[PDB]
Amino acid sequence: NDEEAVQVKEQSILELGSLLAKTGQAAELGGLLKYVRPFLNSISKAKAARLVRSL
Repeated sequence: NDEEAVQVKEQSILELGSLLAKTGQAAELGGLLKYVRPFLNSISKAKAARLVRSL
């Protein structure tokens, strides 16, 4: 279903954000929170707020 695609997409956001945190990227990782702005509206505010606090 779509929930699994959102789950693997979120773990791909933690994965790509982890690799960008390992490579020492600042503008890309800082702009990723602005890039995932429309994606956070497709799910609840709990996982969105937890992702904003995590990143």
